[PDB]
Amino acid sequence: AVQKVVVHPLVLLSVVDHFNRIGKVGNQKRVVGVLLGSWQKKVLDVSNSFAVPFDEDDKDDSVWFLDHDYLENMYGMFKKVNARERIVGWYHTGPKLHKNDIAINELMKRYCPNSVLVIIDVKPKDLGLPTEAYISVEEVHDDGTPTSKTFEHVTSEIGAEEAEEVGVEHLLRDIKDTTVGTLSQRITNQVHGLKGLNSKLLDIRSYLEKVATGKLPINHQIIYQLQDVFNLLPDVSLQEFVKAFYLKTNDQMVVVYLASLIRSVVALHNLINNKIANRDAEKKEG
Amino acid sequence: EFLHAQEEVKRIQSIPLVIGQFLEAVDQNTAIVGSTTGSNYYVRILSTIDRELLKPNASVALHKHSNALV
Amino acid sequence: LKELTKQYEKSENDLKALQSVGQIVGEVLKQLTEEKFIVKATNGPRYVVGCRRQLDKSKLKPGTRVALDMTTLTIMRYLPREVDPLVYNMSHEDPGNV
Amino acid sequence: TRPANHRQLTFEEIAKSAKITVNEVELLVMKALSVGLVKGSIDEVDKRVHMTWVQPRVLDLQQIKGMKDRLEFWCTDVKSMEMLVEHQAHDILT
Amino acid sequence: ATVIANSFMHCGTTSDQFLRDNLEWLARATNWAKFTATASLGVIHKGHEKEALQLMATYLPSAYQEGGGLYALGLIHANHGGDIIDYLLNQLKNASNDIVRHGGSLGLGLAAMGTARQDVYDLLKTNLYQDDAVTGEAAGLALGLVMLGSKNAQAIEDMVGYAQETQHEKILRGLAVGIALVMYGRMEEADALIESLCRDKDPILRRSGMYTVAMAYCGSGNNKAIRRLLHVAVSDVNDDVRRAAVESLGFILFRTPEQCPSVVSLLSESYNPHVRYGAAMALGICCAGTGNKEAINLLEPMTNDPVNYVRQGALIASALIMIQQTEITCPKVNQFRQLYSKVINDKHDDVMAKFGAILAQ
Amino acid sequence: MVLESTMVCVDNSEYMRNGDFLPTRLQAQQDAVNIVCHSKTRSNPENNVGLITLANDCEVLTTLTPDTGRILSKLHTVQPKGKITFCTGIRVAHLALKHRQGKNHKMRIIAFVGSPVEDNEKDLVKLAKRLKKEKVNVDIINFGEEEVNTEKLTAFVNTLNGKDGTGSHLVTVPPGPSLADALISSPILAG
Amino acid sequence: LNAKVRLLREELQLLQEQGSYVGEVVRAMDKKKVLVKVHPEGKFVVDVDKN
Amino acid sequence: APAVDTAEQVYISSLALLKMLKHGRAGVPMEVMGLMLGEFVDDYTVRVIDVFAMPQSGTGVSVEAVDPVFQAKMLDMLKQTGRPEMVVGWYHSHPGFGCWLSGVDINTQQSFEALSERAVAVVVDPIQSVKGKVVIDAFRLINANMMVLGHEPRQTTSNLGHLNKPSIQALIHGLNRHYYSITINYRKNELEQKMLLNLHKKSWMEGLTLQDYSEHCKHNESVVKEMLELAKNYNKAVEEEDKMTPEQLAIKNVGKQDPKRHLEEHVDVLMTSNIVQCLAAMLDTVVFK
Ligand SMILES: [Zn+2]
Repeated sequence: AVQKVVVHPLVLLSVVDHFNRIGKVGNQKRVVGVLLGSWQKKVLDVSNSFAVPFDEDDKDDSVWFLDHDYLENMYGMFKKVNARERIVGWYHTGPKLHKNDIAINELMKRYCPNSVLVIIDVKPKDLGLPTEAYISVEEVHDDGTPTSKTFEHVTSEIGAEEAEEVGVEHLLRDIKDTTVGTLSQRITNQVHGLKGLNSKLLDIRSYLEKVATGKLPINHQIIYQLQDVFNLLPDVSLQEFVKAFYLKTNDQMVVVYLASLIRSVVALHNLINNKIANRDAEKKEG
Repeated sequence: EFLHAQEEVKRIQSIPLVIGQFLEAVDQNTAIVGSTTGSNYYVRILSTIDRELLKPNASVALHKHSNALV
Repeated sequence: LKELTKQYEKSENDLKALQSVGQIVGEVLKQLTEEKFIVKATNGPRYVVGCRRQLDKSKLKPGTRVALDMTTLTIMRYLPREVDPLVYNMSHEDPGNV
Repeated sequence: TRPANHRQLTFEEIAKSAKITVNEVELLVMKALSVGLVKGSIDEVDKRVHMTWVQPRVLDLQQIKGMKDRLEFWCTDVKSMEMLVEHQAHDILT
Repeated sequence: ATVIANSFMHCGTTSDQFLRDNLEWLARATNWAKFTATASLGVIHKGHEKEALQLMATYLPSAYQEGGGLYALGLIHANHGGDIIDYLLNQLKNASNDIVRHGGSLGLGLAAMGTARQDVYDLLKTNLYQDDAVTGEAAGLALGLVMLGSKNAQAIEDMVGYAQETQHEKILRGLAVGIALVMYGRMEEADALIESLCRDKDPILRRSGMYTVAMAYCGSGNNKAIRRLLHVAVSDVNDDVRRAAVESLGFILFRTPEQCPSVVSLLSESYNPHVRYGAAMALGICCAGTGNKEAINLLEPMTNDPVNYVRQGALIASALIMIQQTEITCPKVNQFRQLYSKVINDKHDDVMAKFGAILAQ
Repeated sequence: MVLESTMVCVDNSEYMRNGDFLPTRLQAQQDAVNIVCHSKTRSNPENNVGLITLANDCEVLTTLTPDTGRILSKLHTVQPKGKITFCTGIRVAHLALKHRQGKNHKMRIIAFVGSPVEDNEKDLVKLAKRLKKEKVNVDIINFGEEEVNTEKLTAFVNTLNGKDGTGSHLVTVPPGPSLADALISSPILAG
Repeated sequence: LNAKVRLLREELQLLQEQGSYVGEVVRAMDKKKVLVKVHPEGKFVVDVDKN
Repeated sequence: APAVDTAEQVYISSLALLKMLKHGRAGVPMEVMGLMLGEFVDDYTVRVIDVFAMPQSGTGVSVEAVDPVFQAKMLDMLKQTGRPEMVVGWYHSHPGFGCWLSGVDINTQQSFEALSERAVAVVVDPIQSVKGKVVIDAFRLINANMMVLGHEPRQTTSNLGHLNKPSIQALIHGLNRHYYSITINYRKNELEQKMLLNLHKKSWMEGLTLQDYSEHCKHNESVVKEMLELAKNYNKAVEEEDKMTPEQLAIKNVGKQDPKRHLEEHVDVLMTSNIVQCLAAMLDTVVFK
């Protein structure tokens, strides 16, 4: 198991390039490539990637071609350029997995047994996290259900090593937000959080509707986990907490009040100092 | 810009940083610190730094490449 | 083919080896904060350096040898105390077993 | 079956459901909480067993239908408070 | 600069004694500057008319030089080509598809400025569709000028459609102004290019959107537009658009030179020197010929500005407003003149400051 | 000499394991490809041949390559442990063919049909129709137990290139003791 | 605020310029040359700025 | 006489800069090099889209380091994926040395220029370009036969002094004397900035987490204590109000001290931390039951 697949900025900026390379002329769906990177305790580091000629057909959803020699030869070159990278998985920008993913993943299992596919939604630019990392597991589904290939999910997180970090920071250099936050940006951080929590809760509702209307299979698992989240709610109405909330809300207001007063006396002092300044210069003009 | 400006200045005190001794002072925002490397360098003084902690033996830190009192 | 394989695999490690760089061996001498130290190269300036994330904050106590990166100047791993017969003290004179 | 908020369970209600005398509802919860089927706490002055769950159960169409209807309410409130913040702080929101 | 400086000092005067007198030095400039010199002759014979057609061929009968003469011919018959257009149309078509085409389109565009003539416009388009970089920068302007104030729906759709479909930034630079003049003076009529362009990511088109505010709202200091335009000069990031923001004010406030020396009085000290530059050019265009002495005093401290291009615009902006005014009329005119002399005669100023100095003279 | 890329499709299904041919079917395919792959490179040194297994999946074991060593070496451990799917095999062979590194070589495909093909007659003809439009010549040769000269297969070759077509042969090998000699006599030297 | 940023932005630029050596001037040598002794290295016949 | 107008730009794609910086820091103690893939869109613009590292070799950064077999094959394989670009130049790092070309580098540049008169050469110091600044100057040999005419042979243009001024740490290693710099401008476009913005982007969960109250109360208590001592000085600093040229008093006591800078500066921190924390507290009380 891979606890995390940290996708470095360079990969998602080559995939974007890879999507543009083709889609610009050969209008096509997902662009497939290989993902190189160094291993860690359990967190797979994605540090680079390259494209692999990939052609598919909407018919039979298994007439594809992921070149072997191009994949083999490319990596033959890259291990020369840098030797800390081993093939570790593949990437496709088609937002929704295909029926061809399992079979192709079996191929990339021929180059790295613990192969993780990272879906980069190059086209969308939205709430965030444009990478979704998947593994391959074949289990008996403990709870008495057919076996199958399936793609298990692995937590994805986007990070940066020092070198790319310097390039990225300059690369934006026109839309970066101040790190301090300030009251303006902190609040926007919350209207943003509220929008997400609603958005995540709405994806949950649609699925629950789907299972409710039958259109989807009752997982029987992860379904009650959502029931776990439904019991972990706070129940604020409790009196003993209601008292304890006013105390801390009151504990803070007396600091914003002291903060407010200091900013006021300073304000008046600054007007009195200024009223003297222009007045004194007023008389001194004569 | 001001917040970026302060952040950019705050970036100057990033690590790594060579260590040198505050030999003397020439004037406001400048110094005659002498690096641990073995050579004494006429460097600049970061404003945020306090001119009251620059005692004339102070083991101050100098920017690694630009070699300025930071 | 079996003989070629074991040597070839060792050669592949050597190709990685050519890539690997050296670490400027040094000693720590103070801990200003949780992310800053004052490290001295064996014959080198005293660079203010941090410690790699996968390092023990503690283990690096004054006197703890480290081998910082040659460009970042960030410590990358502790090392045992140097041992040499540079000692001027009879202490090493084993009594011998009598 | 609790209404969630009233997660406490009066000794009488537990003893009546299982037709077990009040002296042993005290130990029944003692077990069920011992294996790991609950993460609550037991009171005796009032003898209401405060309940907090970490052991979920399999679901059902009606259970899921019911579980989704509650969640539609939850997103309704989460949406309402979002509007009451974005609208309120439009000038500062920047 | 000196080749362009004298053009002013003899614009519409036919007194090219200086170029005739100093001849070897005139040849010390080669390549493009040869194109300016050949053009400089045209401005000197500004408003010469019938004698010019032979006149141009006599002095300057070299791809650059011939390209310059054809551009030079247009300046003489500027706004009034009449017959010269037909010759220019024929000559532009028969060209090396190089600088000569660049000068050719600019000359033809200048000659039939506002004629809206379809025949000229079709040829100008073909050169633009040639996509020869240097050709574009002139075909674009020539395309705009010929369609000046025509609101031609085909031209605006066509002109822009090239913008987000062409490399060769240079071709955009002509097209940026080129589609700017197509909306000259409508003042409400489109107001869509002003909003559509200002949203495009390509910074060159944005500038063309900002300029289109200037050419489409010239004179009537619409407080709505001036708020639309100052905004971009304070918030937008691509500095070039910022300059075309602050500078573009002047065109729309030029009918009331009183307000304008106050609006930019604080823009003109902004942290990015580009916005400072826009202040000077804004002050210059704003105050066409008035010796306001209020716009001037704003440019007085600027002329010492550390940046080189901020200084350059400062002198040009000062010189632009201080034209035909004696020390009695404005009490700084004689003060700046020795400053222009000092900047030019200095040796350790950047060439860019000097270019303002020479042009200012 | 005819510049052509031979994308040989070798069967590896389970039925490919029963040796109606003397030693075994696989060696027959393994011997057969030895000649077809060698036949093409000898005919033209600029040629290239790749192989696609066709059972249980459409694996592309060796992409289109000129060097015959890789094709031969990859043949080994072909492990005939699947079920043939000829509906998709030709497509993947053609779709991989479309990635011809050189764009000049003519198209020629050799399919090793050695198992009963469970494909709708309509589907096979439509696959043939797509091949006709894109000008690819494919040769079909049958091995081991199978409905002799399957009507579905035979219709495939006929519509492959008819009306005085190139004649991409449906060379039917005589079941029973016979080497690739039949496979080499007719198809290999003339396809 | 502008005047404050200008101070901060200017200090960022000036603060990237490499610090200068300090060496004892052994003796003047002409009018545009002055022998100096940089601390770690040896003699140097340097020029002099125009200021 | 053609001329590289100073307006001429070497457009560096958002991909190249990260990849060129990555290679440089990959072998930072030594010097790395690779060919850059781009197009000569016209005279006044040299556009570089992708870069591919040429494997480090003992030769260093020299013509010999350019392995013809590696480059011919790599180009051939990048043509299939959809990048049929032409070799537009070469780049090599300079571990801390600066953005200049040494004698040996010049000989390389002259070779590349042999194939096309516009093959731009860049640098990329992975040690200096350690913060927001990226030290990467582009360079094209100024053929020595043009000493009769004007070096940096530019023409009508005005972006020569913009975006840079001749750097001193390079002017000494031969500039406007054998190598001239070409303005470097990055072709970042939307759909690429958005994907890079995710580098440090937080998430939905962030902004609703309430901090922790144990260290929040300690922090609130800590800052209020520190501001208190700063009020004591504010009283002493004001209640002094010494009038011996007070305008001079306000300038002889400037050390970033009591009056305001260590004053409400803390008020903003103290008040921002509480307001955000409180607003998060009340939002959670509404959203979560
Ligand atoms: Zn070099």
